[PDB]
Amino acid sequence: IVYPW
Amino acid sequence: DTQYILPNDIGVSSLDSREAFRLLSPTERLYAYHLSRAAWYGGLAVLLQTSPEAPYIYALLSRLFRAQDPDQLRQHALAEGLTEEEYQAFLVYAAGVYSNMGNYKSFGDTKFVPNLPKEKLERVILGSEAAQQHPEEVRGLWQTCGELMFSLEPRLRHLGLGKEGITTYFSGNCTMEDAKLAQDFLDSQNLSAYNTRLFKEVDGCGKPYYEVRLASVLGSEPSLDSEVTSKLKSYEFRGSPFQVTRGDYAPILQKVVEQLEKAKAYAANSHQGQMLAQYIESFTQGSIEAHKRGSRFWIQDKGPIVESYIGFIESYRDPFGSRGEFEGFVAVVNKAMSAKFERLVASAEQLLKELPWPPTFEKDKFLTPDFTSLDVLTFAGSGIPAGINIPNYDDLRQTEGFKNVSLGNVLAVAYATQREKLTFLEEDDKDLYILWKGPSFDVQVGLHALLGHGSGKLFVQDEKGAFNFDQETVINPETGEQIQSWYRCGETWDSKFSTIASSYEECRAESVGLYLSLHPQVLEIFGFEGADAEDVIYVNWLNMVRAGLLALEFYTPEAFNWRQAHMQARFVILRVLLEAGEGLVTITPTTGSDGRPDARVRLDRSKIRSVGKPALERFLRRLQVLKSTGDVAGGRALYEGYATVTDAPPESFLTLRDTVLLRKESRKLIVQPNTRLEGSDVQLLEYEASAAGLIRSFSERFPEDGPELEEILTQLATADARFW
Ligand SMILES: [K+]
Ligand SMILES: [Mg+2]
Ligand SMILES: [Mg+2]
Ligand SMILES: [Zn+2]
Repeated sequence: IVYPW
Repeated sequence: DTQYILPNDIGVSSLDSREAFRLLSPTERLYAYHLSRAAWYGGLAVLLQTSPEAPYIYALLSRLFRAQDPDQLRQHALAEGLTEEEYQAFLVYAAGVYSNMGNYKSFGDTKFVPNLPKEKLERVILGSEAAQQHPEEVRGLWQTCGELMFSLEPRLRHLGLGKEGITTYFSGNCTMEDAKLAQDFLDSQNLSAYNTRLFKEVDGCGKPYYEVRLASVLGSEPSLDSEVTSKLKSYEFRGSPFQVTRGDYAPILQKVVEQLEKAKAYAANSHQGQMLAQYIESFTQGSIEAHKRGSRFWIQDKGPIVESYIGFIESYRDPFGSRGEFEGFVAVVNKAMSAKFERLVASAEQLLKELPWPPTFEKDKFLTPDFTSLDVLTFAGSGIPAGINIPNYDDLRQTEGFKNVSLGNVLAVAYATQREKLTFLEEDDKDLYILWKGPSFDVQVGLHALLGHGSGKLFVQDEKGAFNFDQETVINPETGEQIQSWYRCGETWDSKFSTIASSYEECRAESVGLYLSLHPQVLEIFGFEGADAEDVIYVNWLNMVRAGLLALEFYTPEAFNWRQAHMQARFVILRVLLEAGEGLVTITPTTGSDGRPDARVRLDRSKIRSVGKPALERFLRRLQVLKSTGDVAGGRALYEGYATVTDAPPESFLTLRDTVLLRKESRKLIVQPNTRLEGSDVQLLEYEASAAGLIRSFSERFPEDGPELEEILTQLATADARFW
């Protein structure tokens, strides 16, 4: 999936 | 400062890719070249997945910046009666549309408009060089997208279903009820929704007609494939008429497969060749299964030098939460920064036992995952994440494996902040934040992907009465009973939980990150020992608690809706820690030095292990239990309980929200380089870290078929214009 900054 | 607009002084940072590209061999560079072109081509489709006027806006800006560069256009705009401040407001808007692939923020789902008078922008565009060369096409575009470019009507401000917001995944008249009905039709016919859009039309009688359109190059004409062509017919589901068609984004995806076939020649091995072969079949026919077979080969290609992935992957911007947005990236492996993540993989199996749930709720086999740190050369789409856990296919993660990726040169961009804008923190905690926010972020990323998204067992019943677990011996740790709920055939994670599926999982992953950041063995992997090992813990928790308060920016009280999955996930964790109480975390509204309403965040360092750890231990267990059994009714009851935003004492979050918005800072824009082909050698083109720099990177992005890509976007938008 995704992990943002 | 103001909502729905982008600040002139907004931060812009260029992506650093010079050194990574320099390590590539001539063959690998040609491989990365065509893959980049394929990605940038497919990234244009995000415009069609954003808003009705988004393709027109891109087309107008593209033509405009082709005839006159930002410096040439400045001389024109200022001679037309625009101030330097107003012209910069247009450059920032143009750079925003480019960076988001649409006039809606990828991180917030909010519309942004140009911060200048519409009457002044009209005199510039109609008097531009592009207007003197092609008058009919420029005046046509401005007539169509001019009104919607500035319109901040209440129904146009946010992305969503119904008359509340705007979405192009569905037609204008679609509601949440239509989206759920469609999902049942897709589950029944065993067809994925990642590359599909739903359209609802009515006849003279009034009966709604549902059309599920697959994304593919080929259209209604017969093809060699029998997989998807067997589905290209009319249906009748629960009385409602259903038509399954394809050919969505056909001319654009056509550009993509052309670059994928060229990239096949420079494939490092047979795995990459078969991988690209299935992606081509997936984008031409409209088969997700083909894309799954390609993704299967992609996982088998372990430790490449040029890592890449493409297609309709993530499902965040879909208001229902099952439809995927097109993205694609090309990156170079970084052996130095990848060293630390490989050690975590070595002891990953060991750390899984530390998780607060029985081994009956964990995967049967531990498949050795690949965790690498990459330097991004290209990342098309709405935005750039910091880390990814791909593929998203639940079946592949339980029998084949998955890949964890940490975008290295993107983290360096984030690691930049002055202590002036570090809001909602005491000056004592400000220093501790800056010194450790960097290093502690690497820890959180690793656990979020490897031990967060990587953990979890989904209970599935076969077509026959056969489970993938032992019903006779598996006991629910919360109720004490045996399992009475599970996943069926066709039902996926996004299928049942839908609107909360994304945020629910990110929260379950973020919690694992906080829970396992206490473990000294994990801190040693990143080289953190003693007092420093305790400091990275406090900050990792301090940043989380602060982020929970800052998350109120991404919540809309009038609709009672969260617009960002990760931010909602961090507000929930904050609420869990508040639920424990005992002075662990407090949010006190104060007064800023500027004489404006402000708040402060206190986190007791000592009560983290004695109060916080047991709190997450209960919460993580309740999350995993309701997830593994597919207990959606219980899952929503739990999650939407902590996600409830109210003005209840002593926190008063609704009042705090106006403080968060008053002191908010806009997200940075990121400029990506371009790869150029010089017949023999591949060169790297870099750009200025500014609004004008970002515009130039897109003006040189499509040298060959620039004006052609504009006409395609105009065509596809005009065809579906009746839907909105
Ligand atoms: K989702
Ligand atoms: Mg709508
Ligand atoms: Mg963006
Ligand atoms: Zn994530």
